[PDB]
Amino acid sequence: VIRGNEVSQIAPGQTGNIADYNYKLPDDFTGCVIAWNSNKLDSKPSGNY
Amino acid sequence: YAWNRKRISNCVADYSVIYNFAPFFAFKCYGVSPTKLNDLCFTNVYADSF
Amino acid sequence: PTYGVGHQPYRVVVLSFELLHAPATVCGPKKSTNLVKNKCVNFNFNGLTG
Repeated sequence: VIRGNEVSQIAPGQTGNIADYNYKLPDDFTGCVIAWNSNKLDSKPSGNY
Repeated sequence: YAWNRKRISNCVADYSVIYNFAPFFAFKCYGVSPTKLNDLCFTNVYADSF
Repeated sequence: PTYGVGHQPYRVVVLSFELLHAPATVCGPKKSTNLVKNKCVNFNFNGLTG
């Protein structure tokens, strides 16, 4: 699970916060990335932590 | 029809804090790459808003 | 849930594939055909088409 600003960082040859410190993809990566919104299940009004 | 225009000069520019300012999907750029904005650097930055 | 659409949660599943170098273990729904030899035929060996 990530936020919407970092979905574009799930790509080969990307540099930032997620792609450098959390999840790094290879340069010759093959495969697919499936990202969908989950505001119904992963959000709480008191704060998801 | 009356879009704003602002000079940016004589400062250090961190482009990773912009993601903490507005909830935009993508940082669309034409002549540069948004991952490489922190390394190389410019002369003049003009900020326009409408 | 009150944040903007750029700050909303996103579930990401990455499906990474390995190209054919080992024996094939996972293969999709296609029926098998009996082998014919010494004839000019259009073959299909685990995605290898010729």
